[PDB]
Amino acid sequence: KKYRLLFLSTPVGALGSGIGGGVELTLQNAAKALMAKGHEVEIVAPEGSVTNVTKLTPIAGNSQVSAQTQVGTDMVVLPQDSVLENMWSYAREVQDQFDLLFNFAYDWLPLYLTPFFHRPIAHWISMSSLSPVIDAMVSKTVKLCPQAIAVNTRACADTFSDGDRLMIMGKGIDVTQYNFVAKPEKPSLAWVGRISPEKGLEDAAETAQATGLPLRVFGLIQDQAYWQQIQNDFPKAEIHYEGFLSTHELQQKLGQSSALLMTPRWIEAFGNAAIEAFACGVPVISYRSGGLTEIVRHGKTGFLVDMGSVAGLIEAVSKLETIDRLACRQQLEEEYSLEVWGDRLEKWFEQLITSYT
Amino acid sequence: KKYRLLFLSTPVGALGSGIGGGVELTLQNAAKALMAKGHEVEIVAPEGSVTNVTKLTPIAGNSQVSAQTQVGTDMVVLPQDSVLENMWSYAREVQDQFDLLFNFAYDWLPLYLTPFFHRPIAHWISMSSLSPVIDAMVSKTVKLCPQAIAVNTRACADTFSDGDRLMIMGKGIDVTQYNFVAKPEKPSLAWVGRISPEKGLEDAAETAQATGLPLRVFGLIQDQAYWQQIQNDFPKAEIHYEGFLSTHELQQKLGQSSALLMTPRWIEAFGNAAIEAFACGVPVISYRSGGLTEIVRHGKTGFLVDMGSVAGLIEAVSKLETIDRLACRQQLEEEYSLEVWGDRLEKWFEQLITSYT
Ligand SMILES: O=c1ccn([C@@H]2O[C@H](COP(=O)(O)OP(=O)(O)O)[C@@H](O)[C@H]2O)c(=O)[nH]1
Ligand SMILES: O=c1ccn([C@@H]2O[C@H](COP(=O)(O)OP(=O)(O)O)[C@@H](O)[C@H]2O)c(=O)[nH]1
Repeated sequence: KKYRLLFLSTPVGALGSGIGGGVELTLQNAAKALMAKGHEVEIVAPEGSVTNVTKLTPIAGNSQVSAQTQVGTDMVVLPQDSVLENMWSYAREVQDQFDLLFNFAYDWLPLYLTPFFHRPIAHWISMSSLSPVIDAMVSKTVKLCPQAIAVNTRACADTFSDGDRLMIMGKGIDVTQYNFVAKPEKPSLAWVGRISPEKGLEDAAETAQATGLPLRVFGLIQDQAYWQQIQNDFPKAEIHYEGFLSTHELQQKLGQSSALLMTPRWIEAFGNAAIEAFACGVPVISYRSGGLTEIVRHGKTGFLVDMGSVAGLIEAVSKLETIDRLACRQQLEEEYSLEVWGDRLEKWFEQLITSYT
Repeated sequence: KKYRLLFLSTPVGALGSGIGGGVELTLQNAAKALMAKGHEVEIVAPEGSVTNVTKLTPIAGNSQVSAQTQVGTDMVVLPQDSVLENMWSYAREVQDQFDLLFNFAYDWLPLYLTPFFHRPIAHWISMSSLSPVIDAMVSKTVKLCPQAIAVNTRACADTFSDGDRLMIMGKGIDVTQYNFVAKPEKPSLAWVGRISPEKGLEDAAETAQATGLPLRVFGLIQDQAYWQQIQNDFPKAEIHYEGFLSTHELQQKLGQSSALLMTPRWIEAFGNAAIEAFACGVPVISYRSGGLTEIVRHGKTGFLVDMGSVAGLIEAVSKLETIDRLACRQQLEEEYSLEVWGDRLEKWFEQLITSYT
């Protein structure tokens, strides 16, 4: 069973720019995983996208707003000549040249188009339920196409009204791109995500000030004032902005961290930064939020802290020495490998393709 | 050649409520025309719709905003669980039970869905180009499906960037519902449309005040203040609001008018109120706007006046006596009859169905 797959990307930004968030990496690694199994993968993505994984056809159009800026919304908004439209018009054109289409966009349109196609479409939902519109579409589409929508974790599937019908497909990273670090040069803390008020970067800064550890912040700045508000609310904290890096430059510096702090105020579906941290030997200290409670093994690969408890973060940092950095790396080698992930996806696609009609 | 046709309605409101404007009538009369030729017609329309023309399947969902409120827009907005979505999901379901789908909604989605269907879809565009989004979609769809999009008049087709590829299909009214009136009891003026600032009801009121003729206003009030602003800017004018009536109650009172005033500030694609006026023997006095210049035969069935010339309206009213009311009725009997219109549409659909693939 060797298949031809069409991977349809997020319309939020171009692959390799970070503006698309963690999906940019799960899309390319699913590509690597499935090709490792001998499948052809074509990536459809907005103009400016870059990748060395496989064939990428770029599509012109207007970029889409991030669903994280429209939380709880009851309306669907598409810009004129949207890349999302254009990618799915392209998909409609070439659909007969592929065995299955794999959608990564967290958007009303691909879900709506699903039954208008005459090819199996699988959906990767990358985030918890952020709106009644996306929640309602997930319900309608899985009822029409059972087993066609997947999520990272069960905690993610729980955020959806009909999560019980979602497939839990785990995650995978390309472990070859991450170097294990046993002893960082200088003890320090890391924070990896988009700099926005609902990421909780305020709690991490405060933990850094309290423990005297330097904070290195990895991510893209969306609110240039919110980045000054943090530095002006915690002026004794040594905070370094590393910008948005490539996976290679990111793992290089991440591995020099004593631990990664994750401070979600919402329900994090899955922590891509958490898995990458583990790959570098960096233990993970996170609030009990969504998939993270399933990632972090409390007292073995990090610590789970009650939501929004800055005091609890500070206490876990002071326990860091009790975590064997190698346990983190080994947990990531056993689960979250492309091999196992690529296998799950393969037997998933293989069932959809076989039963389509 | 006897066909099964699916008529998809406007999502702006329910048929028979007027909120949908003039399309509510052109849809039902196209139904009557094509059935008169021996074709089956099913109407898909939002919940609350009413009709005695044929089978109407109502569809639940959230109503859509009128494109007239979003002029020049560069975005497409769909409410959660929109009737428009739901009508076109229904259409996708039953499409194989029909020979052709006839869309009346002035909306991005039906145009976008056109090639995702496997049945010929014809489009009735009811208005001039009101946005770059609808203009761009009309271009893309007619290039994919030549001869599948139609408009009222050539003046309407000119508003579109690729109007040269649009079909000009005229219009038809059910003449049996309109009684000719040769001499109204009291001389008076009429105005038929939606009460909004771009309809120019201010110029008609002023014409009424100046000529001492009473103004009867037919339409739905959208801005309850704009209806007081007019009555408080022209307080010597005798203005009567007749509300929104049915075709029977409308023709009954319209026929008692010495003339219908039309004061478009935009480019009116076609004047449904104008044709109905003619049916009642009421001459039409209109600015030189869009299709109206083709409707009104200057000095034979009414008068064309330079855009926004209130003085020119006043002068034409004082010439009313020179118009033979019967010429108006006879122009409407010769053109704008269901028979001729139903014939054009039939030979139109018949060509699309035959050449589809
Ligand atoms: O300087 C950088 C370079 C890359 N990434 C990537 O940003 C993604 C974070 O995804 P996650 O699921 O952990 O949460 P998200 O921020 O997407 O909500 C990860 O793939 C990182 O590799 C980052 O955060 N900062
Ligand atoms: O009290 C009423 C009852 C019905 N109509 C109908 O409103 C439509 C006016 O359409 P037109 O194309 O002339 O311009 P529009 O107002 O739709 O832009 C016509 O079908 C009328 O029959 C009206 O205007 N007032």
